[PDB]
Amino acid sequence: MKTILSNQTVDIPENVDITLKGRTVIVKGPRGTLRRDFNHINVELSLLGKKKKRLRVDKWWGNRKELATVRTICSHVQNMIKGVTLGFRYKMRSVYAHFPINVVIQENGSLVEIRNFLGEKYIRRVRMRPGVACSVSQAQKDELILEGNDIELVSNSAALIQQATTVKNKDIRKFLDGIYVSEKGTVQQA
Amino acid sequence: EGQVLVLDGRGHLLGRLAAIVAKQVLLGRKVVVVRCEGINISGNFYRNKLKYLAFLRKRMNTNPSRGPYHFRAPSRIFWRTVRGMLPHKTKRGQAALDRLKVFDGIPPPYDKKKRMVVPAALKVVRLKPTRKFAYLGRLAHEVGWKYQAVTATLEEKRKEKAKIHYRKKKQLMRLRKQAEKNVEKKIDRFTEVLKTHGFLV
Amino acid sequence: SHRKFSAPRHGSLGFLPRKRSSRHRGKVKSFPKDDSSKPVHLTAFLGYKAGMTHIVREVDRPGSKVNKKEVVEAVTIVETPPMIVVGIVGYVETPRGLRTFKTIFAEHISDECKRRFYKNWHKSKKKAFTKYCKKWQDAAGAAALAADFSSMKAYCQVIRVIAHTQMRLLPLRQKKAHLMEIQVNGGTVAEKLDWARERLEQQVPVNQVFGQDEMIDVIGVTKGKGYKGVTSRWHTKKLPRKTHRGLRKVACIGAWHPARVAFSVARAGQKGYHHRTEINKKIYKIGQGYLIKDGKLIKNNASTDYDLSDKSINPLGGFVHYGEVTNDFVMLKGCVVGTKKRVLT
RNA sequence: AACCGAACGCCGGGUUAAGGCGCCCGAUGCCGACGCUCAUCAGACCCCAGAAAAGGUGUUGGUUGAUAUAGACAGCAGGACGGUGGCCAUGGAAGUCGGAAUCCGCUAAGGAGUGUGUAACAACUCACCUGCCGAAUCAACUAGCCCUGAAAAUGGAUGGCG
RNA sequence: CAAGCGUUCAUAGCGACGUCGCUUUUUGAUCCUUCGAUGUCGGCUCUUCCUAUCAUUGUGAAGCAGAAUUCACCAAGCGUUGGAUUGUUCACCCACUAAUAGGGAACGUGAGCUGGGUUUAGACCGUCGUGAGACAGGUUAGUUUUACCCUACUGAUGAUGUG
RNA sequence: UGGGGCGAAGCUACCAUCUGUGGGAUUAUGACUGAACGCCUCUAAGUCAGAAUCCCGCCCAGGCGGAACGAUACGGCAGCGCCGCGGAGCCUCGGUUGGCCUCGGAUAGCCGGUCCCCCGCGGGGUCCGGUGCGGAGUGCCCUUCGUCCUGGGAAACGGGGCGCGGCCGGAGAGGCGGCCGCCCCCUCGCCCGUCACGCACGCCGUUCGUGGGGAACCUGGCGCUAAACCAUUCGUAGACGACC
Ligand SMILES: [Mg+2]
Ligand SMILES: [Mg+2]
Ligand SMILES: [Mg+2]
Ligand SMILES: [Mg+2]
Ligand SMILES: [Mg+2]
Ligand SMILES: [Mg+2]
Ligand SMILES: [Mg+2]
Ligand SMILES: [Mg+2]
Ligand SMILES: [Mg+2]
Ligand SMILES: [Mg+2]
Ligand SMILES: [Mg+2]
Ligand SMILES: [Mg+2]
Ligand SMILES: [Mg+2]
Ligand SMILES: [Mg+2]
Ligand SMILES: [Mg+2]
Ligand SMILES: [Mg+2]
Ligand SMILES: [Mg+2]
Repeated sequence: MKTILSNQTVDIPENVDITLKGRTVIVKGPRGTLRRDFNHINVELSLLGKKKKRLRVDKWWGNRKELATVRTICSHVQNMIKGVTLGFRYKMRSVYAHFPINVVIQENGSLVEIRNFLGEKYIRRVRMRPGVACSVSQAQKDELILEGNDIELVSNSAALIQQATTVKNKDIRKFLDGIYVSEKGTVQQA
Repeated sequence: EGQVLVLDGRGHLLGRLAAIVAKQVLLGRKVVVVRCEGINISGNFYRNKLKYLAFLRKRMNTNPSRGPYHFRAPSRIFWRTVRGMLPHKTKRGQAALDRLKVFDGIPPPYDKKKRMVVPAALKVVRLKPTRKFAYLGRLAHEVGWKYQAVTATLEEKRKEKAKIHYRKKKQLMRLRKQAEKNVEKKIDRFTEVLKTHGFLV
Repeated sequence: SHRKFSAPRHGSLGFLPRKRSSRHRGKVKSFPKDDSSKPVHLTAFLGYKAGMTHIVREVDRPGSKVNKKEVVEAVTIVETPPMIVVGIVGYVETPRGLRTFKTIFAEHISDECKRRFYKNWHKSKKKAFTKYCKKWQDAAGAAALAADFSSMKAYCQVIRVIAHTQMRLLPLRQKKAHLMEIQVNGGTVAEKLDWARERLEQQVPVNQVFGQDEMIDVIGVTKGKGYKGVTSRWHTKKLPRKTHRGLRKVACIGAWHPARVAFSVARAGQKGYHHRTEINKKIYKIGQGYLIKDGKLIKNNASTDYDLSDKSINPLGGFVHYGEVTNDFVMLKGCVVGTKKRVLT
């Protein structure tokens, strides 16, 4: 069954100014500017609210499986807005029995340098993506802070080091060591 | 129609095009398919890679240099698909293939000619917009081209050039239109007779 | 039915139109990737094989049983007098491959270089390169070489330098030089050209191209061995003492079903005289010819500082079976493909 | 060979069967209807030339039964008790290795218990019942279409091309 | 599907009573092809393919702490040996390793071999036969052709085309 | 090869020695965002990491596949390349105006103009104004197609002489444009008068791309001025052939 219409309005705050080039949404607030293309999903993105109050995504002659996606675009747009207003912060706390996982950021964000996970001589290196500023925290012991505007980029990068730090040929029930994400949040909370 | 054909491969469907080419090759018309990297295929990227790699394993065991020639350039790939739609064992079929001619990128003479597009092989038309695909360019690469990078950098060089011409041609039309208005009372009873039997309205 | 008792194949296929080579100066097939940042250099050269010898070096591989011991390494010595650059040549990239624009060689030329053109020469009138040269001095000496280099600057990408060997200097009976394009892997065309411009006609020795202790790859043609039976060629088993029709064979070529003998079954054929690219050989010593300032310097050859005799690498009675190495050699670790006197890229 | 049509002096025109109609290859170079599916092994025609039980909120239709503005469903908060080491079992089973059973109070609502787990508890959780939200929600079947089951030897066959 | 085992617990690992399939490396049926006879068993050598993965790479499992181990996925990339006995295929043992996985290609391969075993004619014992003689009942001796012809392949000259 | 020691040269042996080299796509798998499914979800649209895999790279062969540039037959008789422009004639055919150009999007594009802003006459930006079953529309545009007379109007410096020199720009396998002096010559598109052209007496391959492609021969100017194979030799190679 094709559903004649499905739609959704995103409520855009007074801080930000989205401006869509056809289908491609660009978002600029305090923090910076983000962009993303929905040159796949195939919907009608209107900016109906004057002053500038609403993104409305339509979908229109759509069967079930594209009706899904109405809401997913609607999300990556909120998720941009939160990114360019507040900005995200994933915290990730290192975990162990014994060998201290020994982290050291090494340009600005960029290189996250890990000696000694489980006594291993090989020093794991991990790049961040562009726009992702890693930094070793304070007010807490074994704990990184990945700051960035883009969720997509910030959470590969969590996951890259969370996955770079995996044990092999053991019980990972027992060997519960490595670095992993403890708290997805924001820089500014409001 | 008459004369030499030039088809711009981009945005077409590999075999859907080739059937149309091959019909007109057999009717004596000279076709020149260009830009075959751009040519694209239904089914998702990998599907057709996996399907190509299946081809590559097909190979005359007792000697392979006899066995099938899995050419790698898109020109060549398409040729193959056209050729399979000709009776190429026979003289008219080989005489046909000779009327075909196929390039990767868009060369001398053929940069410098306006050039056509088969809507009935055209992807936007033939396919549904919610379906997946390969470019024979990227397919050709992952199967053993050496020349995706080169035919990129050359086409970028050609595009920049062609843009100049398009813009100068754009500037002549602006002169045509301004010069119609700058002389519209000694062609104001010819333009009349144009618009009366349809021409120019 | 399966083979009862498994075993590896005999002798690789990735190698196997085992034919007498079509060429003989080892053709270089791939020129290293020119990173446009580091200076201009030539990437190849063209010595020739002399003979071999016992080198004694102190070792420095901490960890090994032979840290800090003497060892003897067998070495070749490749007679490598300086190569003259005659001409340059420009390659443009294309979809269809890598076509070549514009070969330009010098005013002058040589005479050994002439050799590597007209087969029988004493018959010939030696006319090669006689109206080319005429261009290196007139009004069309400014057209087709100046507008040309400007052209090879503009559209071109990769530039090689045709260089002929100095055959005359050698003890070989040969007089016919060994031309080859040697790629210039410099920084940027123009810089990689206003340079070749300058090295036309000009000597080029081994110490420009190469450094002592660089790993290099030797490219040459295998030493010839004629027709060989399968057991010498493909190195197979022998059949037992009993066998009625020949025991230096392969019993079973194929199954009486794939009804062709295959591709990849062992066979009689030309062995040796094959082209081969051997890689990653070390240079132990870059030599120096016995030159004059008063009365020879035979010394400056085999006289290492830890012995200080006055030897030439030439042993007593020459490198058996060509002669005395009278100019710049390179001493290479181990053995290299090909017989004595062989052109070695 | 043997299926289907059709029974063949030799020809022109017309017309058909069984078949077909991107192109090989004659015919759709219908501005053809209405549907269904996307196969990381698609499917693609009586023989005939390949698969099954069985799987499969892959998607699409039914069927039946449910639930609900006295405001559900889903989500986030609070309780989940007492009579009560209830009885059997004791080896511990006070709700809980197991079973007969086996119901009241406070009731709001809490099963003499779904489980975690605990030697047994606790502590936690779940039924039950609340708090917050606003309208559709849920379950079992049954079918359509695809996915899995599904593994073979010179290279590879909806006929090929696609 | 699922009754069980597995201390407990179906399903980590297993799994009865039932039941649905493949596969053609087992033997049968069958008798379609060949009796102007396609060389009839094993061994050697040599290729190549399959996976029905014994090792190794990357992985998901475990009743996985480690160590060690089995279940499974992609996966066929490179591996799978030396011997005593035995005509043997088949076996069993010693030994090494990393493994000592399983298979196909006219039960791969006699103008490749050998001919040990089958299976001629000479012989010997066992039994049966009155006998000639019989016996998957033993045992020793027993001629193993021909390539030059087209093809495949391996090399080698060459070929039309580019004046 | 009477026997046997020792034995250069040459072959030759884990029986001596040397050398074996790198990227990409992703499988399983593991993940990010995140839908269906006001939550959760590796996924429904999007991403990421990922191998003895696969493909490629080094490596080996090198096409009824191309490249560049050399020299081009002195002659004792030769024979040609251009270039131009000349005269006959075998043959092999197909054709019977051209179109001289953006990029791509497709739940979007096209064009104008910028007043304004930034960059290198252009490019990018912002604003407005038009077109968008598209009219600076491949349903498209252009150019003409029986000949010349002469004697009006509309149109007036257009065209030409293989007219002639110089400077451009164009290289992916260019083969083409483009743009500047000077000579001589001509006055053509559209209306109209006005006359004319073998009017072949209803008939077929009519019209051009045509100075086609190719193969044979009659004029001038300028250049040209061999190599290949055999024989011989050598071996770097060997059956002979092949090759240095
Ligand atoms: Mg372990
Ligand atoms: Mg095996
Ligand atoms: Mg014998
Ligand atoms: Mg039990
Ligand atoms: Mg026979
Ligand atoms: Mg498997
Ligand atoms: Mg043995
Ligand atoms: Mg057999
Ligand atoms: Mg035989
Ligand atoms: Mg045989
Ligand atoms: Mg016998
Ligand atoms: Mg007998
Ligand atoms: Mg007796
Ligand atoms: Mg008796
Ligand atoms: Mg990768
Ligand atoms: Mg995945
Ligand atoms: Mg990736």
